Amino acid sequence: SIYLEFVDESYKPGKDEVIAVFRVTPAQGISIKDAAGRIAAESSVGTWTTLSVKPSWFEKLKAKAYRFHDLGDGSWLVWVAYPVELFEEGSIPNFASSILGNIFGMKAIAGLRVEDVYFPPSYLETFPGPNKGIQGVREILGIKDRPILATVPKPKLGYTPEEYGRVAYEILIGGIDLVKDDENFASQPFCRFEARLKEVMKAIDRAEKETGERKGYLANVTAPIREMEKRIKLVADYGNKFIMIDFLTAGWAALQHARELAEEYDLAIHGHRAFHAAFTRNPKHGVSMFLVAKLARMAGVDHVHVGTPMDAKTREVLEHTRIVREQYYRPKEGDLFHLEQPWSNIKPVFPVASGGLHPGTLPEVIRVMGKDIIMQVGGGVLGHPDGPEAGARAVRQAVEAAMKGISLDEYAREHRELARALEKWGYV
Amino acid sequence: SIYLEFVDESYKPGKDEVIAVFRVTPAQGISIKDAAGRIAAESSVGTWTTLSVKPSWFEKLKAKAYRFHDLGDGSWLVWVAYPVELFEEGSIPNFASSILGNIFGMKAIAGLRVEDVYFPPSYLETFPGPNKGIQGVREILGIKDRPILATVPKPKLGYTPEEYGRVAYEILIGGIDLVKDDENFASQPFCRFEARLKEVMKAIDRAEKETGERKGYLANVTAPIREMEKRIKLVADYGNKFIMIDFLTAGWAALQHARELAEEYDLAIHGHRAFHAAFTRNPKHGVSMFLVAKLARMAGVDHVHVGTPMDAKTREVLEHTRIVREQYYRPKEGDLFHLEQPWSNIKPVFPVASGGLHPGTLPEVIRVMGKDIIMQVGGGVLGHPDGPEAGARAVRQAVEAAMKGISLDEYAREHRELARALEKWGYV
Ligand SMILES: [Ca+2]
Ligand SMILES: [Ca+2]
Repeated sequence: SIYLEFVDESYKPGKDEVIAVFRVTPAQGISIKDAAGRIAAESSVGTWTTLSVKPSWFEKLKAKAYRFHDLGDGSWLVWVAYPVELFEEGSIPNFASSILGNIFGMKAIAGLRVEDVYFPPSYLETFPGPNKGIQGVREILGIKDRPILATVPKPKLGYTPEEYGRVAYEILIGGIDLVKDDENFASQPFCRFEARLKEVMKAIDRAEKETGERKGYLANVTAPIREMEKRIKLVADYGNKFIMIDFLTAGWAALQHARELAEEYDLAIHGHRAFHAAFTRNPKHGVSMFLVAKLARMAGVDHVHVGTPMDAKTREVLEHTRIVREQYYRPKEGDLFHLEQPWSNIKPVFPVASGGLHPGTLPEVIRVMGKDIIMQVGGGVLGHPDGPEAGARAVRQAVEAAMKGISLDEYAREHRELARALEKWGYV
Repeated sequence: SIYLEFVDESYKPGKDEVIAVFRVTPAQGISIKDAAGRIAAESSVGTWTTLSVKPSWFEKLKAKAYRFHDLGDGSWLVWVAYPVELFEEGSIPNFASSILGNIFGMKAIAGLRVEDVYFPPSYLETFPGPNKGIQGVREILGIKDRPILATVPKPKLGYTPEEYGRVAYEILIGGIDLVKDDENFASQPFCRFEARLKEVMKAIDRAEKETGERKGYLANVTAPIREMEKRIKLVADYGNKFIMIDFLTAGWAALQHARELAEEYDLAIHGHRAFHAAFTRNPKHGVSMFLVAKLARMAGVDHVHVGTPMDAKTREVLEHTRIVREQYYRPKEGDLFHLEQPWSNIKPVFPVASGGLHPGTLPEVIRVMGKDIIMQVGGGVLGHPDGPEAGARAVRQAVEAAMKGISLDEYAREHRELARALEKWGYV
């Protein structure tokens, strides 16, 4: 009832307020209006009973639930408007402590999903966004139009530095553009970061000299802050242009710090989203992957995985790619789960596609997700009957057929490596 | 079927392997053994089809599901043993990328909850643990035996530095030991960190000089890394002994970095767990708060909130307090959801109790949770009919009755401030 003060369905936020859309399942006995005012109060200025010193900014900073949509299943969409003065400039941690913070554990709530957040220009521009973006990564690699290709070794762990370096050579030499560490590679004793990086950067130099094509390494710098700082400088000192960071397990502050060092050292960042599915799977509680991707783009990844691609989940993968690549995102008519979002001064991000992609499947992914993607094509490459070099060539020929508008069956007659890819795995 | 290679119910891990216990709900059509081998493979060395360079460490690094317990509801407990060479020394991010990483989003899994992880001594000792612990915080405050008391201002936001400083004075002057920022206080423009800290540290100096009692400020340094570093030094330069960090919204690497600066500057750390309920609420998917508390103690908080306290949730709050305070945690007989854990070389943590605590309720919380706690007693203090000074005195008298073994009704006859606390709120 003190919480009615935070609800106002006659309010109209301007374009200059932060807007959150929540999917709210009130606990038993709690009305949606009650739950919504508690969410608005807890994620902004709290409450007071008696005032022993005036807070001159309380009514100014207060958030308002101004709009309700009954989903007919026990949950509601609630829009909450937030004054921008609630948030510290350029700080993802402070944003998350408000809108992604205690509200998830309140007793009045049986489920709370944060679906999307609209950031106004004055707040959005306090964040750097990607250092390089799609166009800067294409320029690093010299790849004008086609999708870029990446491969993680198999197995993901178990190689000494010497062994890992020979594995990378075969991958790059046949046409893959980026060799990628897996998410749990860091600097374990069996393969320390520096000794591993030397062996891969020697493999890159050979492959560039023989192919004529630039190559890069998505080196995993996930680490406590001081160790990450050293590893980012070692990557830079070896002439590599990319770092990878597990931004949910190292954390948002680590990602924003890596983004500052990327500025200093002229690097691109691959953001790995490991841990996201602990809280992005349940449609009734947690954070949508859509919003995690939007925050990753603000914080400054240049690449981010959007999940796997007609049905509801494919529709949402398509919304993920739109929110990370577009300069002006607009929800389709009647879609209440996302908000309109201009991205003035924030470069687009490369969506990463992955999930058992073989040469046969690549044209359809490119037609559906567009050419501005990174495809991770591990199984298709390392599992080719003629070895990984031929495997990377098959993927490149498959991509070539898609760029040239040629049927795969037709292309796979003057192209040996691809021919056996279609033989072995077909159109999966 | 390649995944049978990671299951072995005849295996007996030594005391020197990391052990995880997962609650696994296989997807439709997937057997538990299949799901369990996929979890073990994905959280360790992955798989391979053909080998183009030998991984000399694959079979050595491989994790094994060695034990199954059917919960009779569609989910199983699965124990997985992990060689310690999988993990980078002292790195919570690398640990999380393995055991808290991609396994949550695998298609074979309909739910995956990480219930607990046993850390062997050789791995556990690569982490610093608390800088101060219970005993070091008691020595900072000069509080030998009783619970320590903390208060967050109301409202949690809206005060200028000048206004916030007068609010803190009244809190400390009447007997509260620690004034605490709320989780979303950082350095917003209406109340910047430095100007706020000056006003509170002047309030502390007055209160210590008038009461004779040491006081402290849990200053929220949650921020991008460079801003946090400056704020931790400003806290230290002003002679304050505490920092607070939202360790899930700033992230694990930020917490471990704050722990190194606390070493340098001789500070204690209050860890705020905002965001945890996005993934610790669902018993079928996510991470138990028990394990989050264990990782917080390893990473080095000195205080951590354990959630609110006979039934199942109270039992678990009691297990939370045991895992953060004990030197040798042992599950009760037949409890399969937790593992035995020695804490050699890791100081105990102060559990924090909170949740509408009034003077009437305090003795029961102290009898149930023990004297080695921090109680957050905001409403009881700021809402006292005679003002917050009297409110802090009522809480202290209530604590005094509990230490002295005196009934509250009896104590509240020669103690005015408390008398009205029992009048107003009673025994809630
Ligand atoms: Ca990825
Ligand atoms: Ca707390």
